[PDB]
Formats: sequence, C-alpha cells, structure tokens
Amino acid sequence: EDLRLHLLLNTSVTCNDGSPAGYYLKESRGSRRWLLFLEGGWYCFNRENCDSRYDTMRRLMSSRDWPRTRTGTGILSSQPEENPYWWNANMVFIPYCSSDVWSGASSKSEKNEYAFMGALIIQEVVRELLGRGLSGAKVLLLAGSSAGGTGVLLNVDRVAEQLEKLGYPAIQVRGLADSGWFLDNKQYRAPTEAIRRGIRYWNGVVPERCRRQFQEGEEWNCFFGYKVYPTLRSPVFVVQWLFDEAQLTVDNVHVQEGLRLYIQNLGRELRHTLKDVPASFAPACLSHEIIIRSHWTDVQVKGTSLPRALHCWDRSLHTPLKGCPVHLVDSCPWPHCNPSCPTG
Ligand SMILES: CSc1cccc(Sc2ccc3n[nH]c(=O)n3n2)c1
Ligand SMILES: *[C@@H]1O[C@H](CO)[C@@H](O)[C@H](O)[C@H]1NC(C)=O
Repeated sequence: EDLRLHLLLNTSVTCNDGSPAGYYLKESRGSRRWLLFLEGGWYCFNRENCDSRYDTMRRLMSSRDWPRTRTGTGILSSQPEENPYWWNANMVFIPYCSSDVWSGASSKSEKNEYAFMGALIIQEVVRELLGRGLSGAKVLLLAGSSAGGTGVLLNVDRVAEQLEKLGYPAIQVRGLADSGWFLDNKQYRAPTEAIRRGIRYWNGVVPERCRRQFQEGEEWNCFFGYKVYPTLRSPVFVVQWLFDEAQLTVDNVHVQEGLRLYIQNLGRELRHTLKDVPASFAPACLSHEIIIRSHWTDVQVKGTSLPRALHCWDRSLHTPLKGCPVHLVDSCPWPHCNPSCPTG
C-alpha cells in the first residue's frame, strides 16, 4: 500500500459533491521522473444520471470514503519485475471524482448541484506537487486509462503551459493515453450527444488549438483522439486495443456476416487513425485498459512489449532506433489474432 493520500490544500478544488479532491503519492528521492496517472470511470451528464452515479459509484464523485493508501500496480508499481519501464519514478495516482472526463471547470453553487472540476484538479495537483519535489523534475508523464486516457489528451498541453507560465520551462511534459482513443462511428444497432450535453453541464474545457478549429458548440469533437491529437504539441504515446470493449459497448455490440464485417471494419478504422501516430501500441485484442494492470508486461505487438515500447519512446525523445520500435499497431483483423492478448 505504497501511495499515500493527500487531499488538496486548496479545498475549493473539489470532487462532484464538494469534498476535497486529492492525489496519492509515492516519492522516489533519487528520481527526476514524475508519473501522474488519471483514473477513469465513465462520466455523468445531467442531474438524474449524476444522482444515480452518486448512489452506487460514490467513490467516483466524493473523497469522503477514500482510503489513506493505494497500492501502485502496473506502470505505477515500484518493483522492476512488474514495471520494467519506470519503476524508480515518483508515482502519483489522481482519483477521478469529477465525472467530466477530466474536462470540467465548474464549482458547486446555488445553481449547480455538483462541481465538475477535473481540469482544475489536475492543475491544482501539479501546483501542489511543485512544492513536494516536482520543481526538480526532468520529465512529467501525464498518463491515464479510459476516461483518464481521454483526460490526458485534453489536459497534457495545459499542464505544459502551466509549468511554462509558473517558470519551469525545463520540465518536459509528455502524455500517455491508454484506452481513451475512441471513434465517433456508426453503431452496430447517443455517445456524441451525451458528451455535447456533458460539456455544457460541466463547463467543459478542451485544448485551445482544437477549440479554435471546431469552434462554439462543436467542442465535443475534441474528445475524440484522432481529432484532438493532431492539435497537440506535447509528445503523446497512444495505447489502444483495436477492439476496445468500451468502444464496442457504445457501438451496441455484445458471429454472422454483418457483425463480422462491422468488427473487422472497426479494427481497420482504428488502425487507420493511428497510421500517422508515431508513438503508439495497438494490439488486435478485445479488452479494455492496460497500463495499471499487474500483467501489463505480457502483451506484445510484433514481439515488442508495451514497457519496451515506452522505453524506446524515452530514447527517441533524448531517426528510428535499431530494434527499439515505438510505433506498434497490429495488422491482423480479428480479436485475439495476436496470441499475447489478455485472456480474461
Ligand atoms: C461516449 S463518446 C466518448 C468519447 C471520448 C471519451 C469518452 S469518456 C469514456 C468512454 C468510454 C469509457 N470506458 N471506460 C471509461 O472510463 N470511459 N470513458 C466518451
Ligand atoms: C484555489 O483554486 C481556485 C480554483 O482553481 C482558484 O481560483 C483559487 O485562486 C485557489 N486558491 C488559492 C489560495 O490558490
């Protein structure tokens, strides 16, 4: 139970119910690398569905019941055997308690039953960590899974701008977006409408260059990785299963020719969106999330594991590297055509 809870000293930066947000921290005194991980867990987009979430998913809307510690797993593990990539880094787990895909900038008030402060939570965590050693960092990797992976895409450049404006231009900010790269595709039998409604409910904010492209009322576009990624300046590594279970869920998929063609076309479209993403890991598996699973080391694409690919990415950010690839996208067209896919 190696990561210790700190509730935010600025108690106006809150979870949905107005309780303070926070972060779990395990410092590594001999390290200038910082990993800030954004938890996922869907979202809620109106009073009624947020009230439902508060009844049965309250840890995602409140800190009142959070434990004092959490165990770092996968990329958050400090054990080299579990985390070949960054086992010696300073580790931060930021709980998702804003239900806004990390985009919100709205306080609880006379007119708002809930606070949606995901974007401000990240910025407040960063600011408070600067007093705890982040000021000496050489690399800040903002990582996240599921809604947290989309959160990376929405927030990585804002973290880079925050540190520049605070006078730390030497800290290299990078993103690792796991399982947050979705397609606004046709369903097999309204995802984009729920986000459009959510953005208004949350006062959601998107990266500036993406906002300027799509403009007022169209900011929902920036929640889709293939549209927001080209607008970003920070290096971002994209991890995405080609047949992501959450993508299939929103597509109303739960095998005859129509569905076979649908699934194959989904994998093809996902692969196509990653063709010009130089740092990516996209196995042909039906699964969801990878980076904080203890067995995250097991999956390989073209014989290369994700921890290896991430290490190769670090080297590339010091022309391609002999035997140390960073772009790893499966080409086989059906779930589990890659033998290293997770079993479940
Ligand atoms: C509904 S269109 C969309 C597009 C981009 C991000 C999101 S948010 C989301 C989507 C799927 C998922 N699975 N697990 C988890 O946390 N999430 N979060 C939604
Ligand atoms: C606390 O956070 C809010 C919202 O981000 C900010 O407006 C305010 O200035 C902060 N207070 C302090 C003392 O930093």
